[PDB]
Amino acid sequence: SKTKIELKDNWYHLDGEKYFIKAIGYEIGARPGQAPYEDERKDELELMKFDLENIKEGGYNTIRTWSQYSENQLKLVQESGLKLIMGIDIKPEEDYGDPEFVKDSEIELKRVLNYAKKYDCIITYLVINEPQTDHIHSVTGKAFVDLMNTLINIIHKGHPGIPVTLSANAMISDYMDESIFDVYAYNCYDHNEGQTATMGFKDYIKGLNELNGLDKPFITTEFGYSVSPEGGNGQYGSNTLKQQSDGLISNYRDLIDAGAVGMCPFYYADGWWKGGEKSDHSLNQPEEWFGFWGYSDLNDKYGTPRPVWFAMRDYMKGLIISPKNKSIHTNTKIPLELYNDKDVKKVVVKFRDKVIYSKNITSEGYMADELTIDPVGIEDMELAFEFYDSDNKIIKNESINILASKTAFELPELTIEVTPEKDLNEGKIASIKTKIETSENFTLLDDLKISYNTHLGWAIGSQASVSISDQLDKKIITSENFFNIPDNCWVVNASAGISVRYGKFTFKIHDQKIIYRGDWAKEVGRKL
Ligand SMILES: OC[C@H]1O[C@@H](O[C@@H]2[C@@H](O)[C@H](O)O[C@H](CO)[C@H]2O)[C@H](O)[C@@H](O)[C@@H]1O
Repeated sequence: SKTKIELKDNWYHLDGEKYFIKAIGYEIGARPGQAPYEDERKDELELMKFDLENIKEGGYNTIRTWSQYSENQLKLVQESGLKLIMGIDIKPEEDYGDPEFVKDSEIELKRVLNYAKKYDCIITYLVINEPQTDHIHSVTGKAFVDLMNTLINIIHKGHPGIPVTLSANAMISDYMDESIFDVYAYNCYDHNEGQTATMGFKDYIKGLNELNGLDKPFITTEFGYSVSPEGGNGQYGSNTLKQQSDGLISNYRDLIDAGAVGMCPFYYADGWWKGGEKSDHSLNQPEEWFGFWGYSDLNDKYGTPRPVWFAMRDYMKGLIISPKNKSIHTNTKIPLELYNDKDVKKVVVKFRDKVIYSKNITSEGYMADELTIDPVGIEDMELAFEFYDSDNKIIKNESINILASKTAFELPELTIEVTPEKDLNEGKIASIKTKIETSENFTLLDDLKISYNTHLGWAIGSQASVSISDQLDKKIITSENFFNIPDNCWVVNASAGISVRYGKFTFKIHDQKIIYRGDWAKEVGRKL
């Protein structure tokens, strides 16, 4: 008798009960000295026993991977208690349309499945990681889908039961249809730039989930921050340990708020190989410093935990899935949803230091109820959640800010008209006409931000800060911005957004148009 997994109301279930995937990225054979994709493959049991046990005490219930485990490695997972999201090493840079590569992939995957289908710890297969957009233009979208369909199908027959999705990047693969997959999944990174400066992290991602069709569970497959001594750009690289531990937390909430029902924070331990030399901890190589664990010197096989690890541990102990922070509620009944580890014996919610909800938790896991509020007019509220343990000692505080009311109300809204509208072949030069309907009591602030993200690699393309000082009086704020269209830009994410305040409650308002060049995206691009 083995785990049964079904997805409905957009949640993983595990033998009937909702399961919230509290995962971490993990990669064996990547200690200082090692390169995982270059070295002769070894199981590495002795270190896996150490790591898995750490990841257990670390507060997680799942591990996410990029590369397929052997049978011997699976056994150690299976035994651990931990769930697995297993990546299949399909080189992103290969010609997906090359028959030889397809055949090798079919044969490789089939060999893994032949043993992996006896390990019920596997709760998701990731079919590929970070497929790049120029690449897919070159080898054709047709090739890309046909592969995914081959691979998906093979896994369905080969390991029946188990969701298949891909680890696509939110910031370059926003345009991509994922309806062929059993789950929506994205690698999410918040560098307050391009799309994530316009919409903000929560809404950006949330809007992909909404464009996707809100018909399947949504998970994050990566998110985090590098603590390199130097190097990178903006938030990408060169964060302090404080900033890392604090962004990981600001990521979590924001992504749940976007509606994720599974989380894979990025990377247990550093990997000195990611920056060019397995034996050097390059000081200006961001990729080498993503770990929650860091190695001391070349000789260290173990590492020690950075601050982020203790913060993540503690924060995971009681998750609020609803209400979502920065949610708007035109009602007096607030859906409540928690996932609680076995240590949370009580949960209370306060508003202005008065109790409005108080449930004693009898069993762990998912748990739903309702909160009654009494909002006057339009009322921002910080709801203040408190998780208690057996001795009745608070172990987590977390606050959810809502903007609530008993009746409907207007918000200001921002919409954009983009040139060309439909087909980038229609001109060399683009425009974004932003338009902001203001609303009284709602205060716009600082700077409207514009972004014509041209998808060229990781390059986030043009951006702009437009002051609206001189238009505050007006009901309708307007702004026309131009951009050179690159010849080799295949798709673009035109967006704009501005911050908005009501009392203590701030949120961005924004719009987004994803526009293509000719019909190259006919297959791979999201429909409807
Ligand atoms: O080392 C773990 C795996 O890292 C992957 O790259 C990550 C990207 O998917 C993600 O978008 O960004 C992070 C940090 O910015 C990258 O580390 C590699 O593609 C995998 O090969 C590797 O196993």
